[PDB]
Amino acid sequence: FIVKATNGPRYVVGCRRQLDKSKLKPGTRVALDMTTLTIMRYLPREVDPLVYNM
Amino acid sequence: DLYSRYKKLQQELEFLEVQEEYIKDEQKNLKKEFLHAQEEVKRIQSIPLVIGQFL
Repeated sequence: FIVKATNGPRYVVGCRRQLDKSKLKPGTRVALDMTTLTIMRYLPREVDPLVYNM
Repeated sequence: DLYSRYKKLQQELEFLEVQEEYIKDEQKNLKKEFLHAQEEVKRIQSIPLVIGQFL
């Protein structure tokens, strides 16, 4: 999975075990491993604070 | 000397053939080592592949 840190450089790593690559495609928000940067958990996208304000 | 020179022709061909043999088992050994190398070529790597760019 060719990635870039949302606030850093770019890398290519894999998922943990069962993050369900089925729905996981370029664009969805994921988490990364502390050690190997590997994907540990994907999660829903942001909510952009101002939306909660409205 | 037919009972010396001719006979002396084997005084070294034995070690000759022994080393000609050993070259085969050492082909085997070096093949083992080359397979080890090819193994170690790409086993730690390609998992945390960071991305830059050629310049």
